[PDB]
Amino acid sequence: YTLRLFVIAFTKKQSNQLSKNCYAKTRLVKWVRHRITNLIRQRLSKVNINEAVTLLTRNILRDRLAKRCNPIVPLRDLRIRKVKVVRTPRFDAQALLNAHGEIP
Amino acid sequence: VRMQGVGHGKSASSLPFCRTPPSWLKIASRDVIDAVCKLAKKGLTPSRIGMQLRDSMGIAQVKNVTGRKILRILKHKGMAPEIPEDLYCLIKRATEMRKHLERNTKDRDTKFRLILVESRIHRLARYYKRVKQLPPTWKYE
RNA sequence: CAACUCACGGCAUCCAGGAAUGAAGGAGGGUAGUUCGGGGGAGAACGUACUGGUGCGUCAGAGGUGAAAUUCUUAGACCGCACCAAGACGAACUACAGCGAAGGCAUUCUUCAAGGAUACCUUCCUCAAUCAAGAACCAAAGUGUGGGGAUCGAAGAUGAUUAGAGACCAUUGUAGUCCACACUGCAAACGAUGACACCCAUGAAUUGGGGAGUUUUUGGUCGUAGGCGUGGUCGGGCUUGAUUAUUAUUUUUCAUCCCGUUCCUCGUCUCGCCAAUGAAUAUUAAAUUUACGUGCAUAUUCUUUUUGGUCUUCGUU
Repeated sequence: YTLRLFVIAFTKKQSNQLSKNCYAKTRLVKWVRHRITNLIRQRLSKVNINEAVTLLTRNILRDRLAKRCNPIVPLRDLRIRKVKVVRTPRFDAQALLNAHGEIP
Repeated sequence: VRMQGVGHGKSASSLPFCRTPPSWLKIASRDVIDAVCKLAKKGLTPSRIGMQLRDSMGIAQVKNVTGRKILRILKHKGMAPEIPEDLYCLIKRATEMRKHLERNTKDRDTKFRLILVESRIHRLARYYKRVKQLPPTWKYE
């Protein structure tokens, strides 16, 4: 399985800020997107299919992501905007049925 | 205002009112002049030598102690460059841009620039034949 | 030829008597901050949407307008779902914000050369300003050759409205819109404000860079009291450079290459005694400036394993 995880985030004003700009530089931005791609390719590399989806659905990833990110520049939200599948492994009976367990 | 661009800079250096050298220096003339020429042998230009020599040896303005300036020193020892630093710099720059354009023919910005550079070459050259320091047979390309 | 107080003399002899005003709130050139930005070119991917197609369902309307008609349909339109194709474009975020000499420039990553600002006790020492001639660049529309053709669309066609409508409106449609290579130099190309330099009152705001500082020079005895580092002497190793070596005439054969203290010379640091910047009885444009605190903060990885050791299942006692 081979995937795409669209993301999105936004900057956040400091609590004592008196300025009506919140705008970032360029280097700042790029770091975030660097240190995003890396992590989502490091966690999911050694994690299998059914093992993966359970992270995304419950928003486990979002925790580990944002809590790294924040001291690069402050973030207001991070979300996973959309998730998509590209290349699939070929059909199997057992790997399938073993992932549903009992069938009601 | 900038010579053939636009911009106003004011980044600058202002050396002190006193033209006498510090108390704390333990060099004298000899020591200085040595270190100048010595580093010149590497292929440093006057600029680079002076910067190295403030950051290691604490001699700020060479002229104050040695009683003469970097380029004079090197001329007397025959290590001064045949084509002077300032224009040679330009020429080097220009060539690189020309190389780039042999592969990048839809680039426009680069060529606007190249004009400006080549122009500047001329003007400098003409003040190094007004002031004798080049042959009169000098030419760019 | 050497030796040889000092002199004459000989030596493609050397350095110093600062030997050449200053370093413009002019220009140029350096060095640095992974500096700064929808600046420019190239390559690789991404995103929905419009349009077309294929498959799977349903069944009679759908388009369109003020009201209609032109138009498409039981050969299944329109609509719903999945997928594929092709060309163009990059929403919201996007602003009295950024970059570029203008015209102009918004997806992401990689890459190629450039430019501006700031910082400097760096270098050079008037190299500059402006501008007939000449040269380069230049929105959109147009012209040529080849390619592309999804969307919109001059010309044209059909349907309306109107006294008339070859107009606004509806459905279509060629050139064009896109790309490459040549041509053109015609804009409300506008801030309707030519370029360069100086002087000049006020309160908030915004983009980029940099800074936020208070006991020194040590002089004289330089005084080995100590330490550190370098070059010399034996020693160790080294076919070190000349070199027995290399055939075990291996016999070396030495200052030496690489290592090498208790030795001499030199550099520097530590330690030291003394000396150097802190005395008000009255103030004319001031001799010394706030603050210095908050919020966030990686086990941050893959392992192939192989020698034991806990287990298990066959034969046999």
